[PDB]
Amino acid sequence: MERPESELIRQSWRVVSRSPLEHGTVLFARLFALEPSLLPLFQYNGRQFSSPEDSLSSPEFLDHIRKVMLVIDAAVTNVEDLSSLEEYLTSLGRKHRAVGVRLSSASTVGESLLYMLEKSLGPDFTPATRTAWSRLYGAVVQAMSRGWDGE
Ligand code: HEM
Repeated sequence: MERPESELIRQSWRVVSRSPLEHGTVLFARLFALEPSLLPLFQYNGRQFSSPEDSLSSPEFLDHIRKVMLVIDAAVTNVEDLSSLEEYLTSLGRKHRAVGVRLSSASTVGESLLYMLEKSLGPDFTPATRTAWSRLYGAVVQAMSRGWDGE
């Protein structure tokens, strides 16, 4: 990533990273509002969530959110050279395959991330901040898709 984009990403992540579950909760609430057909993909204790709010009562799901936020934090930490996370991210792509999940829904998850950032940052969500994040998310997804497919 470019050296100005890198700083915008670090500075913007700071407030989010202080309360990662509260913020991931926004991300996932937004996700299920946009695309409730993703809700059945998250199954714990042999059961489907009926409503999006049901997910937010599941300690397994909230623990899932914490994992997501930890991986985003890792991409932020390595933003100036994401090749250091390449092999992890390819492994993450394989995992999405292993559980029977394809990644054509990646753009919606991305929009959900950007939504959470916009709401957290308010006026500090500049256009430059948005494009930095979209570029980081894209690079993450492209590494994940390598692992999902051959390689
Ligand atoms: C592309 C659309 C996506 C869908 C539909 C999706 C869905 C899922 C599902 C269903 C699981 C399994 C949950 C479980 O049984 O506990 C999972 C795991 C995971 N997802 Fe995603 N996901 C997507 C993209 C992403 C992206 C872009 C990230 C980036 C941080 C991410 C991070 C994770 C992590 C960290 C796990 C847990 C990995 C592990 O336990 O080893 N996902 N995802």
